Amino acid sequence: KILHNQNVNSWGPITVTPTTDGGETRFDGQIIVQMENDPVVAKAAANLAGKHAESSVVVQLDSDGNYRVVYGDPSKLDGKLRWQLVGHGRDHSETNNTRLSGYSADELAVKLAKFQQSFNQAENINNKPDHISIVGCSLVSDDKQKGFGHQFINAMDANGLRVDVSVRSSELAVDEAGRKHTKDANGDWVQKAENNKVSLSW
Ligand SMILES: *[C@@H](C(=O)N(CC(C)C)NC(=O)[C@H](CC(C)C)NC(=O)[C@H](CC(C)C)NC(=O)OCc1ccccc1)[C@H](O)C(=O)OCC
Ligand SMILES: O=P(O)(O)O[C@H]1[C@H](OP(=O)(O)O)[C@@H](OP(=O)(O)O)[C@H](OP(=O)(O)O)[C@@H](OP(=O)(O)O)[C@H]1OP(=O)(O)O
Ligand code: NA
Repeated sequence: KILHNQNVNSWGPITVTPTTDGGETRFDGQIIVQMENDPVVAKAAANLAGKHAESSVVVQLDSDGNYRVVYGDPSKLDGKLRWQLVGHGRDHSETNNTRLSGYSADELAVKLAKFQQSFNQAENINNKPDHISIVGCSLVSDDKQKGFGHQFINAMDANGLRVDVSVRSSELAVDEAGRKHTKDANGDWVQKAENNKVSLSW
């Protein structure tokens, strides 16, 4: 897995195939934030957007805090917003992975804050995300008590963004319908494994 998070102008574009089985979503709008230029991450970002295409915006964000919209209409973003951050979790520790798309929890927070400022300045949309869903492999401890997710929710706060964060402690996988799958003890992929996920709130 070659890490590529620099220069968003050089990233591959994406193609979304909307689905009909999407269903309801407690979010009026969402932004799928593609954190690295990796073929898998790109498709998972596209698939997630496809689950609620009409209200999903896909953005590509690099290490300079620069971005570009690669799908959807950011003018329509309004009401309760979600951000699904898509990338590879890497660098294992006693509290599981320590970096998403090559960024530590604190660095990710900074890029996201830089992003928020730019986005609001460009699209004139000062709506902060209501929830953040981290779509990368095991970025919180098994016990859900420590890890990347916990450093992140705190760094985000320190950076002007108070938000709830959902994160998984295990392996993660997005299917063609935009649905998440986690890996359990036996090593088989499953869905709705609540033991493999935690939701951090204020
Ligand atoms: C795991 C990681 O960070 N990560 C990124 C996702 C965006 C969450 N995982 C994947 O890359 C995963 C394979 C890894 C080896 C775990 N692949 C997918 O999620 C992939 C995305 C497609 C849209 C391209 N889907 C996939 O193969 O589907 C599996 C599936 C299909 C159908 C039903 C159920 C499951 C990180 O790299 C890590 O820590 O693991 C390395 C060993
Ligand atoms: O309505 P569902 O089919 O069960 O979809 C849910 C729902 O996502 P949608 O907004 O697309 O419905 C959850 O969103 P929340 O309202 O709970 O925030 C999401 O949880 P995250 O936001 O934490 O991702 C969860 O994903 P997960 O599998 O991680 O629980 C996902 O279920 P699917 O994975 O089946 O889409
Ligand atoms: Na739903």
